[PDB]
Amino acid sequence: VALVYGQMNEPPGARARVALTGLTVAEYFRDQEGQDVLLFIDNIFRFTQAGSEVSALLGRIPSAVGYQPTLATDMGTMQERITTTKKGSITSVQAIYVPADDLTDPAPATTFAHLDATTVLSRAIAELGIYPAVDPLDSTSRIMDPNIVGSEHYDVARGVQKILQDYKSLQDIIAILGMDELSEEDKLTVSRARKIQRFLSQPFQVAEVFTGHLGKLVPLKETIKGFQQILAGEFDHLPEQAFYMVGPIEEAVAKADKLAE
Amino acid sequence: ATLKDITRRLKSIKNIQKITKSMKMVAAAKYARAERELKPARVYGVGSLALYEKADIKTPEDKKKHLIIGVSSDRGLCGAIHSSVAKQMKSEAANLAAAGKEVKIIGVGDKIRSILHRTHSDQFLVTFKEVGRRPPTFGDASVIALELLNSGYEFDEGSIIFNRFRSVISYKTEEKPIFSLDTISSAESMSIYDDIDADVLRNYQEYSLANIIYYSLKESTTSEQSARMTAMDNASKNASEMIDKLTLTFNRTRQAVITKELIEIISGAAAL
Amino acid sequence: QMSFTFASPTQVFFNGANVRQVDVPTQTGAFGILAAHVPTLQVLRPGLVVVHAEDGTTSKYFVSSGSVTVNADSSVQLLAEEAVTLDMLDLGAAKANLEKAQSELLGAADEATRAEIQIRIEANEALVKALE
Repeated sequence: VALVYGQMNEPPGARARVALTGLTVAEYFRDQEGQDVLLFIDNIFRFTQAGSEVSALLGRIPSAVGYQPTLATDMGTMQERITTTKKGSITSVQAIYVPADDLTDPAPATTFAHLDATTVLSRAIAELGIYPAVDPLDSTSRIMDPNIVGSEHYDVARGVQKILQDYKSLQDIIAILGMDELSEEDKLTVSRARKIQRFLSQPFQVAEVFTGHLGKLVPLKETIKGFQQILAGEFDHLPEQAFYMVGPIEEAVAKADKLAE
Repeated sequence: ATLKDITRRLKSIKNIQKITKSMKMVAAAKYARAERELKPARVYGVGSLALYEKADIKTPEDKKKHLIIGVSSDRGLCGAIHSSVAKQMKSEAANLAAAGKEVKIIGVGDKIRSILHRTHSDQFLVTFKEVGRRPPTFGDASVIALELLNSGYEFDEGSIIFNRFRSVISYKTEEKPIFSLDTISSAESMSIYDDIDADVLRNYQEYSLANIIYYSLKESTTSEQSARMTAMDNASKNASEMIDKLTLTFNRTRQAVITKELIEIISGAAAL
Repeated sequence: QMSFTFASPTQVFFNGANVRQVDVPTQTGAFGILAAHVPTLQVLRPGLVVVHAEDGTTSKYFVSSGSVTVNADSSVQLLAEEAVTLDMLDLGAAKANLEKAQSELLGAADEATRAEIQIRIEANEALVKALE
């Protein structure tokens, strides 16, 4: 990684250029190696705020809710330099701050006009033990479409998201205890989706240096095969603990074998 | 609207939503208690109804003294329970208006007399209070039987309109025949049976009153807690939806206030 | 044959079960019952249910009040009021209570009051006769 730190103690002229500087380094990687590059911008709201304060200092009449007139244009320049080309594939992952927990604010309005995935991180499923709690039910990716990623991938993804939504509803009902285990289908989908929520964890290689849980890379085909074989009822006879912090599905089989002692 | 108005409104409905979830969980706990209490009292009552079904004595006609026993809740906030009970009660009252005369009635709870201050405000004879706070027992049903019998009144026919429990979502409002005087009993089927002397059978009849009133009270309290849990679930959902709508209009009002104040300051500094 | 559905506002016993002999232990006079029996409707006493379910079981326990009803097809509804077991009772409370009932019966003046203290003392004395 190459780091470009534009600190807060700098004026906003020197903070509305940090995205431009890191994007220029990544555009070197795109246009002279033809590489698969990642621009990680830790904050799009501070970029918009820095551009707002530049256009406030330059005497321009400000826009709506407090921002600059040039908001969509500046986000257009940067967020359209980070697009793919014929040679390389720069890709931004960007940490985004919404003000007042509002979505209709103009900085998230332009940001979500350029966004594609919006993966949620949270503490609820982290206090469920899964690290880190990337919420999928609140993460609406645009590429999730069987015309783009394939019919098997989209079928598995719809099955997983539907079975966790149904688990959230039946978790509410089993928490209030109305039918107490509502049916065999209720207990079946609770067992399946509890296994899936334990399986969404993955041991990370950056956490290998202080935790002995070795970090695995899991390719796309193995994720498809694993969630397809879990949703198909093939591994119903395994405990739910055999999926927590395991990389592929066959190592979850071996973990179920090594737990049976 | 203004900004402080929508802030007040959102505070009010967030509190109503939290309190309605609290009522939902209280109704769920009392529902679980009433459901686990419902198992012995169901068999007791269906045994009494089974002995009155095998001894299927009919009702003698062309007499007066009828009795409707309204058994429901005292404290509402539980859906369309008391509406259905009052509907069935006044339908039986209009059916017992023709060819019956003494439709003097008894009822429990504040809500039954509160839904009967207008149409039959003369005919309600006794009313009860503090039902549905504690779970219903047998000694309070004994108090109902003593206030029906020792407070002297004689009746030959009528109905005990009880809230019938069926499921977590549904319920039922329907009657049971209350066979009342010994002559209704000792007509033919007791002459087939044995040891049917007047005192034994009338003490049996008073105990049958206490029996069906116990069954009615526990059935009505279980239906009360089920429908109250359903009503507070739906009210929490409607309050959460209106919190979402009012938060959206609060945010757009906030942005309009910021843009208005900004345009005033910029217009001042430009016209300077 | 007979279905001895015993119940009480606390719990239910044998509801829908083939029982061979029930000593139905009442106010008019404690009498047994078997499968084929005349149909009857009687109230109860502070008295003593002895159930025998097909195998020589002798399970006796105590009943405050209630009602027995049998039909032609023998469906024995014994709907008691407070049905306690011999694993549930004590002795000295009943002894002191019958002494209190004796004293209050020597102090009673009204007919309803004397009737209440007589049913109290006869519940206590049939209770202690069940106890010992």
